[PDB]
Amino acid sequence: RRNVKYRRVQNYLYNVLERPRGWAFIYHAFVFLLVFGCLILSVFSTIPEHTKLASSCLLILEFVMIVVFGLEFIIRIWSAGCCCRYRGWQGRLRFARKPFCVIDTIVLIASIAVVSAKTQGNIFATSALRSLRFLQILRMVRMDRRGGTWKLLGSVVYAHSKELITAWYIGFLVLIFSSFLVYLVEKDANKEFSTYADALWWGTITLTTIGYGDKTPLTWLGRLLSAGFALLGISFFALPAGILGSGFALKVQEQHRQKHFEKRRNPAANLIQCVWRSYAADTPPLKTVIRAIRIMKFHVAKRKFKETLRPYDVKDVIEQYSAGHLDMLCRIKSLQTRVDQILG
Amino acid sequence: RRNVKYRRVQNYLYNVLERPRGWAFIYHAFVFLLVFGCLILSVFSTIPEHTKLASSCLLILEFVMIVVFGLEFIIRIWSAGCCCRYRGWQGRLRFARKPFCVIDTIVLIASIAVVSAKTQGNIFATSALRSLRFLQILRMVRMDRRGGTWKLLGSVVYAHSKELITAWYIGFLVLIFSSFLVYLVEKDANKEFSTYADALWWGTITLTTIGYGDKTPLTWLGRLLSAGFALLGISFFALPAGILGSGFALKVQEQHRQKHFEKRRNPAANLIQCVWRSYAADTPPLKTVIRAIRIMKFHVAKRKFKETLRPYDVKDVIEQYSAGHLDMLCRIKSLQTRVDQILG
Amino acid sequence: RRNVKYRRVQNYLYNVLERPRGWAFIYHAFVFLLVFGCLILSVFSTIPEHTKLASSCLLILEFVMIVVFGLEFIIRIWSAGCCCRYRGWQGRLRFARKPFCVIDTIVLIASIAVVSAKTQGNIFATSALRSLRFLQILRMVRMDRRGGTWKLLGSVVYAHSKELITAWYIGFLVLIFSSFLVYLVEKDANKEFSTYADALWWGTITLTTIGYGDKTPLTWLGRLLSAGFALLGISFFALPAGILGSGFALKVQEQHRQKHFEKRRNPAANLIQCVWRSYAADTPPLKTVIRAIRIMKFHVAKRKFKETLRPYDVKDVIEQYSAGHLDMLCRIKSLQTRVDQILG
Amino acid sequence: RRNVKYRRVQNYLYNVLERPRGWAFIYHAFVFLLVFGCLILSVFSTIPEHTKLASSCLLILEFVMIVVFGLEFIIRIWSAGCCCRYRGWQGRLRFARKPFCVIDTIVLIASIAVVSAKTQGNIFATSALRSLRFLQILRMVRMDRRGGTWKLLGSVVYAHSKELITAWYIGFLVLIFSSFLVYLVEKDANKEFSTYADALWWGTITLTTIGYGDKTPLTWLGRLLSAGFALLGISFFALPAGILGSGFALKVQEQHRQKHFEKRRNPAANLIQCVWRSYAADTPPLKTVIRAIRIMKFHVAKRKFKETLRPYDVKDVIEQYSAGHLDMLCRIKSLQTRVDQILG
Amino acid sequence: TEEQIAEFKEAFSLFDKDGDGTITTKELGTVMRSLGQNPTEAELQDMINEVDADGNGTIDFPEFLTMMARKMKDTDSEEEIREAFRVFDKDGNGYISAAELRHVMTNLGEKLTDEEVDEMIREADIDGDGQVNYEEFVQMMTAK
Amino acid sequence: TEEQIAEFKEAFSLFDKDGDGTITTKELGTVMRSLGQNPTEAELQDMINEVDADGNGTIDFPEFLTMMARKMKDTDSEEEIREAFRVFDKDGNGYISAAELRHVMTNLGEKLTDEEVDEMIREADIDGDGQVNYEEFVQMMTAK
Amino acid sequence: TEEQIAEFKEAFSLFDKDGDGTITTKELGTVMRSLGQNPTEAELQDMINEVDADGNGTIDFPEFLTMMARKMKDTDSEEEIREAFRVFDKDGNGYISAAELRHVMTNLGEKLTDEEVDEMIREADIDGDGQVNYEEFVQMMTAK
Amino acid sequence: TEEQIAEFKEAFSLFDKDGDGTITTKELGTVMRSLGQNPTEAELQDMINEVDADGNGTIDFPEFLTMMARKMKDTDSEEEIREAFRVFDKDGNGYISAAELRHVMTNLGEKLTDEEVDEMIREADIDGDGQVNYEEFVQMMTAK
Ligand SMILES: CCCCCCCC(=O)OC[C@H](COP(=O)(O)O[C@@H]1[C@H](O)[C@H](O)[C@@H](OP(=O)(O)O)[C@H](OP(=O)(O)O)[C@H]1O)OC(=O)CCCCCCC
Ligand SMILES: CCCCCCCC(=O)OC[C@H](COP(=O)(O)O[C@@H]1[C@H](O)[C@H](O)[C@@H](OP(=O)(O)O)[C@H](OP(=O)(O)O)[C@H]1O)OC(=O)CCCCCCC
Repeated sequence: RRNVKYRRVQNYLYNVLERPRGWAFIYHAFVFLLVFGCLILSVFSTIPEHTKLASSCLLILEFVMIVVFGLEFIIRIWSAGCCCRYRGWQGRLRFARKPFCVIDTIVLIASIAVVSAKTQGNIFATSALRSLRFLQILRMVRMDRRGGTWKLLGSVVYAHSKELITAWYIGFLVLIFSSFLVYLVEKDANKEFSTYADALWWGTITLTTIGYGDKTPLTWLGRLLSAGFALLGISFFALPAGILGSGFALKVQEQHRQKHFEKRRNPAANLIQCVWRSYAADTPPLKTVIRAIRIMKFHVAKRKFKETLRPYDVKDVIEQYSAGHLDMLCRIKSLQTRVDQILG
Repeated sequence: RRNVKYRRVQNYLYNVLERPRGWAFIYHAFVFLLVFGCLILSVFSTIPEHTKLASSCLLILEFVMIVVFGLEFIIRIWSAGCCCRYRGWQGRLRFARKPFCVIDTIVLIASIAVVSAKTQGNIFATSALRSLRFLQILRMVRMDRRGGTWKLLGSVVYAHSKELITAWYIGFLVLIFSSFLVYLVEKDANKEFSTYADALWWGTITLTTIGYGDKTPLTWLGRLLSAGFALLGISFFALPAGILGSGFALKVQEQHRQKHFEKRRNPAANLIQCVWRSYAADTPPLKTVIRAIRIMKFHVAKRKFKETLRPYDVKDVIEQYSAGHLDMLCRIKSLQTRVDQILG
Repeated sequence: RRNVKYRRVQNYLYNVLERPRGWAFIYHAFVFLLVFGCLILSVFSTIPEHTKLASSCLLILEFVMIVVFGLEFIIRIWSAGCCCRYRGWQGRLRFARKPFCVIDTIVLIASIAVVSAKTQGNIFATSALRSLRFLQILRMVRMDRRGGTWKLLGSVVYAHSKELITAWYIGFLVLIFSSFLVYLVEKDANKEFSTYADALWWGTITLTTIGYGDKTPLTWLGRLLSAGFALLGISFFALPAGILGSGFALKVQEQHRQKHFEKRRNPAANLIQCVWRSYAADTPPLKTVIRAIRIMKFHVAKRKFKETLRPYDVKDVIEQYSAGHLDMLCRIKSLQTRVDQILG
Repeated sequence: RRNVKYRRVQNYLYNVLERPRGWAFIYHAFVFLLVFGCLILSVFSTIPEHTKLASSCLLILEFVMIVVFGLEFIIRIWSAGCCCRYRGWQGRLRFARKPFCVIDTIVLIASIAVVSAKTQGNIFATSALRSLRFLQILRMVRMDRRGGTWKLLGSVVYAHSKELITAWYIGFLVLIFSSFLVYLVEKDANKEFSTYADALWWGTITLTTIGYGDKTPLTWLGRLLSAGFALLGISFFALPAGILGSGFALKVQEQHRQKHFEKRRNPAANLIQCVWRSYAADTPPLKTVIRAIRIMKFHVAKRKFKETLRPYDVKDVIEQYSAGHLDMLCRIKSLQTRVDQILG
Repeated sequence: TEEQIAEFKEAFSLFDKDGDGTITTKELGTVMRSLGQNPTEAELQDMINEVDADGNGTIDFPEFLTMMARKMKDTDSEEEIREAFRVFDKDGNGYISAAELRHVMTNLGEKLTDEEVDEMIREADIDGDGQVNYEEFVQMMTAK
Repeated sequence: TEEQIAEFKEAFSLFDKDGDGTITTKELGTVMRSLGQNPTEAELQDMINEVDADGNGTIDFPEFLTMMARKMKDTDSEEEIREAFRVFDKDGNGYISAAELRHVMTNLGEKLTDEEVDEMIREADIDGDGQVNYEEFVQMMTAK
Repeated sequence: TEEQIAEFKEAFSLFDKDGDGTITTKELGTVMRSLGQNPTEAELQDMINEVDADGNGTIDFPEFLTMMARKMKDTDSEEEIREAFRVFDKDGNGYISAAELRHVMTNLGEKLTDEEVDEMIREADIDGDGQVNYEEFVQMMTAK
Repeated sequence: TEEQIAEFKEAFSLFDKDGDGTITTKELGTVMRSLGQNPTEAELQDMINEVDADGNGTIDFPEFLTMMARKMKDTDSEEEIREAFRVFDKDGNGYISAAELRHVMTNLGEKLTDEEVDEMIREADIDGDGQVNYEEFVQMMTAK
């Protein structure tokens, strides 16, 4: 009872920490905000006109950081042990074996080292201090499970590889050609367009629409060519962003549609029921063979539980109603045969 | 008759004011244009080279503003009372209880205060005058019912949260990394890249494609790294806009499709007809129980009127024709059984 | 025969001129290129360092322009008269009644006037000459039939009005708020941010990503606020372009799908066949009433030819197979009834 | 056996070279990286402050380039001869007849010429050397088979031609109008807006969002007009990129859907089986006519193998189930007729 | 409310026909079919679910009494009725034509008998250029 | 127009077969089926709606007279016919081949009898490398 | 394991009913139908494929012995069971209500007999405000 | 080619069975059904269209002679065969397994008799770790 609730809440802590959902996301948003504030203060520490106050406030914020992350670290260890897979010393050690748990461990000891060096003032530590500060991004890095973001990006980039390559190829050709032409037109009148490398820098800055203004064509012919090629190249340089964004949005729409068409509920219940059957399994030989058949049912329902995980297709219902067609054919055949039997 | 038309037009005024549609939108476009003109003149009042004429014309425009909004305010109160829910003094008070009605009230009295202070010239009022001018945006703020716009934005942001976070994470990593590298390359040759915070400012300005030009890499290696990372980062910074725009467009397409598939007409008519039945309701006990059953029908048709509000799904017709399949199965079964009866 | 071919080619000329398709588009691309070259030379005439050669070449190009457009004008009149609706003097006059024909007429006489004034050198004409040059864009303006482009744009803008307004509202709020905050932070340290109007100019230039660089925040707090609000505002300012582009692309996809689902072929053939029936129409009273019925068939098939113009819907096939369901129901009912008759 | 493996590996080399897939793409990514490095070093050779080291390293990199491309060239010839179509001297000559093979040949001999001229130092060669360096892009140019990228781009541009033209027309009108208005407002106060051509340059730079800053409006009215027209024009200039990106993404989605609906497997197997039948073909006259009929089956299955290449359509299944309807109609008709026969 | 509860109990005993004290789908279906309705089993399930509040699936006497206690004329009911009328509105001007309403009541949803439809059309003022307000209708039929 | 109105009245009396003075779907269907047509009820509804202009659903004598008064040859009718011909055009050159037109008239839409099709093909000039203008057709069949 | 292999061989001989030494779809279907199951041919194919590892399509005695050798209680099996339970979880708190589980077992998937369902519900602690942990269930039914 | 044209004429007379000199869908269908094929009317239409080059819809003797004159072994035919084999290729290495090819020929498309399939499998070298090149197959079956 008491211990029961003890482990129940321990499990809830595990959920909020290692299984973000709902307000646990609010909790992790808060810790991300703290990490981001630490990073901003670390950056401001670079400025000499603010280095004194930046570092002064950064010392206290780093103290708060170490306290909160140590508390989260120990609570995470305990709650993870809750799950009966990381229970006990051996299970806690296994949880620590996680790459992100060890990463948290190292960043935490590093942070303590930062604080101690600050207290001391060691020049060697002082020099290392900024690199140590950089480690805090590791918190956000950890917040991404199994590199989800990365994978997602890669997926889309691979899905649209042909068109991304098309955009890159055409844009690169436009960049090279326009840069060369503007170089030729302005190699003499304009000093900033002295070397073709400078023209390439101008072309890259222009076509991306950054337009610093450090190099700008002056001769009217140069400005005309720059205008035309700038139109073409800005379009082609903006392409990849547009292609990737449209890919992301269409992917979301597909995910939504698949979610709506999710029919896995009933086969998943079949999997659960056959699991219960296999449990009930565990005439001696008849019982043993019945257990074997129940295990086979368990595996079959798992396969069904997996083929449901495969999203929906219209081709599926095309085959479904196609089965309807064969059905009606056979049906009418039988009907006519038996009615002929009647006539006889 | 006369009073009948009186309330009829009063209701039309309510429609044009609190229920924009068609030309009422033209009417509200006009008032928005007046608010925007007042805001532009208020801004121009800031410029000292034009402050005299700006304020001179702004006095008359503010006078016109107070007149027109007072007229709209009183007409709105009256027309709202038209609706039989805000009728009478109590109903007018209830309408004033609306948050936007009280907001209109306060902005209106504030505007009068602006005009009176202008007439007077109180220094304390004068200082407050600009803050008072700011309030006119409250008209546009009110024009958004229940924060519709906000909600819509939020919805899309929540729908694409995973990919927005992906874009933000990758772009932030690119920003940090590229800024650090350009800082390292140009920490000495370029003075504007003196402190890493300056490099971060340059990176933010570059990757967003703002490209002020205040800080630009000079060393050739710095320019090469800047070019490459600028390509990557401009793509990733442009992503969120593209993702949100594609989300908005796909949402519109979905809304359009759902509108076309709207089958709620017949169930809504069923709801109306059962409402009329329940009305007709209002053997004593038999009549009372018939009234009870008619109320049950009313609620059932309301539920049907709601489940129609749920848009269309292909899964729906999949189940529909699936019902067709079971139907045909049973049909053929019965047929064959009775034909066998014949044969017998 | 000879006259037959004469009118046949005259009709082909009409097709290439007033009915662009295939290579007629190549023809009109050429004339657009000539108009664009004339416009570019007219612009270069503005530059004083090139005014002499610009105007020298522009005189000959304008001569060629008048010649080619006069030839196209007369050929267009003749070919239009070909169509048997603009045949004869009255029909040519009717074709001239077209707004674009009269526009071509006026621009052509204006061009002659330009050439004559150039020859003369009248100061009053000279001053008017540039305005006269501007008229050549009227050719492109005419190339758009019934303002197609405009309408299309409007359509999309109306389709996505809610989300465009959302983007505009949020972006305007971000612009105002960020501009005010940066003004407050930099009202003193930075002179270019002296008046709030200057801050608004900076905000507009920043959030659009134009980033001229004329005004840039200097104070570090100003740069931090500028960075954050710039991220948000660049996203929201880029939204409308993304929304409109996605709307255009989705509209194209819808048009393509509708084109594929075009079932109007057979009903259009029905319309043609009933038209031929009505022709064959034209027992006296029996023949007259048969003619009446054939006219009714003609109108009915026209309505069918129109309801086919309505694109395809999945709801349509939903009702179609739904009719299949009622069919099967009735079928099985009849079957069972007659088999029961057999059993009897 | 030994020769068998010899040709087997020779074929694998052909696959990795002329048929990139999987890691062959990794191989070609490497060679593209080498080409790109050569191009970057060639560009850096332009800079005089780095010309010495740039050219020094570029000599060795060009040596490596010639070695690797000669090896790839000969291996490609041999592996292509593997395919039994380019086998033997005649087949190797035919493979060399390929436009890209001859292009590789010429670029390779050109590269040798570059190296020899470098060794010599001929002024005439030296002057030609940079143009010779440019040829290396021909490798990437070759990497595109049958101009795939180009075609793809063209396809989308043709698919969205109407809307691209709409965006271009509206944006051009906005550019001209806004440039003229800003010219009028700032023709006197601002010297950079002296000639309308300068205003056009400013408008092009602004609306594309390049925003160099070389020309910026100063007068407040000029800045107001610039702001408004800049909003409109930046949207319309960003349109084409958005339209093309959305077109690319929707095209990918269509390709994916068509791939999923690919039913060509069974008809392709039918084509293979009838090909085997025609093989088995090759009563004398009966055997000859059977061979004729088998060839007819081969052609029919090829047509079926082609009509499967036509992607899927919902209209297809609409007709499919429509056939289901006629089927059920006929079925029930027959049933009722024969049951009536029973009743009789 | 002794007369009211007595009437409610009389009705509940008429429907129950036994001492069970609860209403099942089958018994309710049979009673309603005694008048010649012929509803569906899903109709019975939905109707009984609309009444029950405990989830057991049977309408006990207290549940029927609670259902019949609440008055039909309610603010939420009035709003639902008004929006339902607005669904088939033209321009949202509060007025509907007699002909279109006749067509809607004769085709859409529960097709009513022409006698009742004519009675309701003649109940209110159908004059006025063929346009009749439905706000007045809403007021009258919610009067209980 | 006394002869014309007399003929129209004779036709209307032939169709009506009674003193009602209006045409219903059932009566029109029976009369047209007397010639062996066998149309659909929806066909009757659409045909009668095409004639009526008051919405009552029956063709009175004035409506039939008004329908038959307007001449078939009309500018809008001519434009509709021309665009319908253009629907099945190749390159929009105003000319169509005899074979494709034969196939269209034999398969698409109302399948006509081969006798009529051959009569119409031979009516106009079918020579000229197998291509015949349809503008000439349009002119002839709109002549009334 | 002599007793275990003897029992496995006894079961395999019961199923085979002949000296073939392999299990075919038809024979397995007949044996299982002898108990009144009436499965499908696709069911037989899937069941036999689940057992076979050589692709021949028949379960030989070694394949059956290997299949029955592995213990049901396995870590991967436990994870699959836990995630299957989580599929129908509310908030993912590890607890499920008795009523919803009853409904799921009575409607979704293989509809079990009420006797077995009541037995399993009473097997564990069903008290606690109507919420029962399924982790405890998972522990008990994986104990073999 | 007198013997070849004589054989072609003998075959054409066998198929025609009359002096018409052309092949219709019905006659071809009856002749092919005499061997027990039972094809479809659409099959007849497609088969005859594959032969005819004039569009009349009947195979005259010259058309059959032209069709049978061209040799089966052609470069375009070889390319089509090679790509068809590649359709069911793994990694595009030019080699296919015996088992997957057996399955494809037994299920996909025209299901052939096992005797013929075994004959063709044994015709070529099926050894080599279960992988057989299909380029060698392509060479042999295109030899005429
Ligand atoms: C960016 C700044 C912070 C953003 C935070 C703001 C973002 C935010 O907090 O979202 C909350 C809420 C999300 O719930 P929301 O109702 O929108 O989502 C519905 C719900 O998710 C269903 O589950 C979906 O069906 P499904 O089961 O999946 O299939 C259904 O999609 P569909 O089937 O109908 O198509 C969705 O409609 O949406 C808002 O109201 C935005 C208010 C914005 C107010 C605050 C705006 C800031
Ligand atoms: C931005 C500047 C101001 C913009 C104002 C311009 C915007 C503006 O005023 O739109 C007017 C009009 C809107 O009516 P529009 O015909 O386009 O819309 C149709 C109509 O809305 C139907 O109701 C829709 O079916 P549904 O029932 O919903 O299902 C149908 O969609 P779909 O089913 O077929 O797919 C729509 O086609 O469209 C224009 O002509 C643009 C002319 C532009 C001329 C003025 C251009 C400025």
